[PDB]
Amino acid sequence: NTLVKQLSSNFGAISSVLNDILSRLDPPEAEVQIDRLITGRLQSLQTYVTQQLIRAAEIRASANLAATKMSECVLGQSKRVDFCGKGYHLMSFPQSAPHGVVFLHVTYVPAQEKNFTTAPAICHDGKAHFPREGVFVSNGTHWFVTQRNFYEPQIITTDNTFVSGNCDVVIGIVNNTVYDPLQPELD
Amino acid sequence: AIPTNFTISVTTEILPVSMTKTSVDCTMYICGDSTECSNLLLQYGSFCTQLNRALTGIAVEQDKNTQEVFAQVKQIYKTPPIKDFGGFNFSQILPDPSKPSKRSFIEDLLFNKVAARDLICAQKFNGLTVLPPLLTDEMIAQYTSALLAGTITSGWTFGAGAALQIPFAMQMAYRFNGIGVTQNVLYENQKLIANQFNSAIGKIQDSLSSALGKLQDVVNQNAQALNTLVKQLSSNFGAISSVLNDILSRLDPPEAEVQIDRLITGRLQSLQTYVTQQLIRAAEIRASANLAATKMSECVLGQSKRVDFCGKGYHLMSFPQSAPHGVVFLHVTYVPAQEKNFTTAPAICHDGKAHFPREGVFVSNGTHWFVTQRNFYEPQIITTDNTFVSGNCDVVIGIVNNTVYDPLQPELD
Amino acid sequence: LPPLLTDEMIAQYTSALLAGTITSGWTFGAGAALQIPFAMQMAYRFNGIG
Amino acid sequence: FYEPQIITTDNTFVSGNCDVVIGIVNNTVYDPLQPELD
Amino acid sequence: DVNCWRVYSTGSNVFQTRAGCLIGAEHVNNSYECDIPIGAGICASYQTSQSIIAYTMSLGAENSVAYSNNSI
Repeated sequence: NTLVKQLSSNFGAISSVLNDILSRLDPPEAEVQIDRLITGRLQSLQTYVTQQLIRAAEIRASANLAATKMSECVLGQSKRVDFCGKGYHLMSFPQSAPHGVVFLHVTYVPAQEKNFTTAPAICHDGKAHFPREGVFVSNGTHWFVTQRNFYEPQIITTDNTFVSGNCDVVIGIVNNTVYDPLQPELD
Repeated sequence: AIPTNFTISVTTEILPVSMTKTSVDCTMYICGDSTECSNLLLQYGSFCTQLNRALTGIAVEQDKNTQEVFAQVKQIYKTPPIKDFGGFNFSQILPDPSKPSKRSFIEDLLFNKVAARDLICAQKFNGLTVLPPLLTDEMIAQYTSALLAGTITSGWTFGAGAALQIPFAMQMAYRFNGIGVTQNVLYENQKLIANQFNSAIGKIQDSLSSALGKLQDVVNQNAQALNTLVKQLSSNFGAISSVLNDILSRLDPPEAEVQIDRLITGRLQSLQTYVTQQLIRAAEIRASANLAATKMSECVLGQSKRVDFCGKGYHLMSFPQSAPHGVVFLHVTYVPAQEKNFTTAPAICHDGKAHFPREGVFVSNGTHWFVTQRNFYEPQIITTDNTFVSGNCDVVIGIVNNTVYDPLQPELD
Repeated sequence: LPPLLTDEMIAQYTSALLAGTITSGWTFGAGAALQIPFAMQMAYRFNGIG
Repeated sequence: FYEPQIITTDNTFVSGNCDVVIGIVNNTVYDPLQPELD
Repeated sequence: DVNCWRVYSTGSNVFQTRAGCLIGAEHVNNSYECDIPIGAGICASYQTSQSIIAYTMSLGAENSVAYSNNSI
């Protein structure tokens, strides 16, 4: 619409159409108005080309972002936080769109949660028992071991914890017995 | 070469976010208080309309980038009354009660480090106005304080799904396990790590108290552009004088029309060049803001495994700081210090069968053979619970004969 | 205008980077340089992809 | 990778029974802890 | 550029803030979401007949988060 309306501006002349000026005056006297209109149209075309180049750069940036999202969310499981949706990314489904693309990122998000009494370490019979990869919880009296994602109460055994010194080098530690299922297996 | 000592070093990262918003009026800059000039410029109203549209687009893009960089969370968190953290210091990343805003000491230091004869009064006579930003410094400080509280309370769960509280020791052990460091090393050297972090914070504060070029280059460019726009009003562009009243007083309009048109064309060309430069600067600022938002979503929110992205070293956590027309990050980079040279072996041959480790490594200092890791020095007893048998001994190029102790041997007897 | 860097300096930098990668693996790019054989770093890189 | 190995108790872990799991098959486990106790 | 002069009419409901002198909007003590920005953290909307009212935008649910040193 701007390019169409640019043909209606006089640009400091008597009119905007070259045929309207050539039909009333001679070329030797209308060449100045013709050159003025040519310069105005050239400036308008240069501005339009600059705007189109800016829009094309923005479109290229958006396309690069979409390609990165496709190579991260769709093709494979991305490990970057806050990228493939809101939550832990699992998978995606690319859909077609006119001059675009629509993705369906699967985002796992924890809903309900409860507070439990944790402990940095557990003292057995004088040795510090550190967990392998989980964490310790307490429902009110007993102590159990679980993971860092779901609430799965498990018995604190010797297979899920490892010794690493004594109980006199650890600051935050509490006393708790270990079931140790390896003892009845040897009997 | 297995590292033995480590030094907690904290680095800084300066990245621009947004700039200022300048509005230039077409009539007030090309003409002003003239009738013939305005009547001749009314024919070029499309160019002025396009320039105003581009200026408004840049102004709204600046606010959009500022909102995307700063306004990232939804729950505004405050500092907890309990100061139990394990000996750490947080007096340099907490809002001081002596200031009306929510900026800390480092934030305040970073903020302080950044007619006719008057500049603003002379620029206001040509239509050059400075629009006030949407997000002021108070909202930026509040967002920074909320992000700091979230990072020191929940660590990284508040940035993804629900917010779950976690002590500082637990999240520190989690971050140490994320890179490959055991929890016993942190539990046995917690005071040393806290002292190293405090020393690094003090060194960063002393270095900042002594430049901010990334936050000053944009201001210098804007000042240079304003000075150029002011000086361009003195050019006649092929005329006898820059004042239209000086030409309209001695010559008739039929003779001064060409001079007025030449002046209008020159002013329009200057305005177009300035608008193109401002658009390029706005695109650069948008790219920088996108990079800063990506860095904030990666390093600050969650752990990042990318190298040379959140400082020099193993990225642990990060603490964002407020800054005018920018943002400053405080990435935690675990870097090893001393090391030790030992004789390593990729395989150990026991009784005709190989023993490969799951993630460990067999080392020896010239006497006994122990097992450890490639991150920290932790010699352990080579047992069958950490190694697995996969083949024979006459299939490995670099194998050695060494006995393997079995912890289940005395229990079975 | 002549550039600040030449092709010889670029080649030297690439050779130094290749030497560091084949010697220290990847520890020199994120901290201190640690000696490690090629087989050890190859096994460590293979262990991360199953 | 394709690495043939005998399914033993030290490589897997028990989690519930067979009725709570939909997809499951009937197959015996070697369990090397029993012959070592003899 | 008017500190409430250089106005067209007296109007009604004069509010002087860092954005300037707004005439035609009564300030309220409430706070809603940002709709039409004005300047220096000012957002106005056309809500309650319907009239123009000026207010300060909110950053969301501002509350103190609980911290536990021995629980998870």
